Amino acid sequence: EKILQLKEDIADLVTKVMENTAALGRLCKMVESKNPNTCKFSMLALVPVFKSIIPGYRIRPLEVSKLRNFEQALVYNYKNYVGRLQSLSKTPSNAAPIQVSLGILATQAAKELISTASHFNFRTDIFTLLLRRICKPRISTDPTSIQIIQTFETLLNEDEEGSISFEILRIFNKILKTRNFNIEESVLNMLLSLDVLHDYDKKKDRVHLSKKQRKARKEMQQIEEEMRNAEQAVSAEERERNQSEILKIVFTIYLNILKNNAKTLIGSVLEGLTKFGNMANFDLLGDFLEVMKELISDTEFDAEVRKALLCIVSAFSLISNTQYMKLSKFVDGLYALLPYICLDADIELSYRSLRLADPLNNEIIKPSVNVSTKAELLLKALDHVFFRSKSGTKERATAFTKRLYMCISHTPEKTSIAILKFIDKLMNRYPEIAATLWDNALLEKHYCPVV
Amino acid sequence: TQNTIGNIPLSAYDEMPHIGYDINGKRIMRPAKGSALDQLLDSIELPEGW
Amino acid sequence: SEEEKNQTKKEKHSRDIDIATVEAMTLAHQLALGQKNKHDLVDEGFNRYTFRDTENLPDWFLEDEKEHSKINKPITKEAAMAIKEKIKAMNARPIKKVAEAKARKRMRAVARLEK
Repeated sequence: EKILQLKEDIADLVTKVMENTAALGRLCKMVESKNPNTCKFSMLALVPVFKSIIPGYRIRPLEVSKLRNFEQALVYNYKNYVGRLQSLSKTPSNAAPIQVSLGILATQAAKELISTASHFNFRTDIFTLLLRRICKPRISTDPTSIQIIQTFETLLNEDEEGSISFEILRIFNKILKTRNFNIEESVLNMLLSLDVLHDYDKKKDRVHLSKKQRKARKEMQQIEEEMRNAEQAVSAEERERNQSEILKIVFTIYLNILKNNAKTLIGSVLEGLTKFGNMANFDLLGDFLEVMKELISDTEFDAEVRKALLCIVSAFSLISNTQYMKLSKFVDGLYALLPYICLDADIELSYRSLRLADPLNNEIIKPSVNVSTKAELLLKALDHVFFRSKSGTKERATAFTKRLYMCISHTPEKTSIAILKFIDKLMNRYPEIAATLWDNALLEKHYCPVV
Repeated sequence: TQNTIGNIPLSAYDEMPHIGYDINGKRIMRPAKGSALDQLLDSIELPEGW
Repeated sequence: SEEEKNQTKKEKHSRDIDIATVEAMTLAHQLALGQKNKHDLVDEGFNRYTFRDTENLPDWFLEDEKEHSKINKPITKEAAMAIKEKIKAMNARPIKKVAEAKARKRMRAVARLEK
């Protein structure tokens, strides 16, 4: 029971530092090699120490109160701290279970740090130590992965000016350029979380001060007024710079996946290209749509059914997202596809294959390109034709009905319910037009007493 | 030179499947039909010696 | 993880390589269209300012040299076009700022009927 004595020694060191510079250096001397219990019981104990004691002003840019020996203490010891974390989580799957458990607890320590740290200039090391853990072809043995994805998502949801996001996605780009885009789709969901890109918008109780102290207070208020206005101007320029370079990073990540053509990733690629579209150069809107037309035409040489449905739904969602300012091959895309859609057995599939987490606010966040199976892709394509993005076309109303009735013969039950519910809405729009023969008695009592 | 069209604008041949003619008269065909993905990639992250 | 550190040696290289100025852009054109080859520029490279050490010297001296060591070479409009096409970023002209630009010009068209 040597562990108990070590626990109380480390506990005494915690009560020293929390309430002093040699003690923290001693705590970093604890974790070197060969002694796993000291390598794990103190490493997770230094986390609340750093959570309480880290000054968020970018420390290390080189009187009675020194504040220089204390800061060389914090920084120099933090180097070997994170450097130790580097050596810990670099261990591959073919290792000792002690070392592997040290790796899991090390990334747990790191992801706990990031929520409070990442302010000062020893952040990129921790960002590599978590993104290299996420960007792996096989995730089924790491319980931390889901939580690290969550922490990165929160990081990209508080980041207003874009400094954090740019410093993440530079490292992230390096990893995605060395490995030929073997990503797990949840990582493109954390790409969706970026709030940098989108906009979506007394007299009695006074402590008495001296005349020199009041004049000092007036001057300090005027300095702080300048700091408010200057930082407003700086961050307003920084937001523009970060949008300009992050969109370059984000799009090239996307289009290189659209080179490799991974069967699962395309849904999340077009999640991004429709959300973070309409904030590009506005010359690229015609270029994005011509890419969508190209990705339709690739499927016209013969899984691919999913891809072409994605292209249609994405295009209409793009133009329906153009909120500020004031489509043949896509409607004809549907009018050609409808045989191929109904001729496949894979219409209903939950789609929870390689994605671990359902990202953020899935009740509020409506994933307007990859909502569910493929049944809601037919529903949302048709909704994005006859209810969004005009294309009125009474002729196409009659044509789409006559193709849906040659699709009822090739449908599972739930899909045919939904299709007939849309035909109810087409009777609402265009007045012309357990069982098996349910409710067709209703609609065929809207041909004969109408026509 | 091997393309043999001078200080004329390349506004011409934008509607042709070839860029000019060369010595001993044969059709200098346009080399590739690139993807829309690659063209959009080269207008975000521009090539090295662009 | 070696390529993770070896590719960055090219990624940082191609930042000291990429054209930024009109003055570098013209010379890139003069290469691209056959006016000057490598051999011609190697002649032109020997300036008034060649054979100068730069690494041993203190910064307060070099920051006064480099300001005033720029030979005014002739430019073109053809180069200024492309360098304006190179610097223009993504959010330079979104839907928002286009709609806002028309919102400006409508107010101007109103202000000239206020008289």
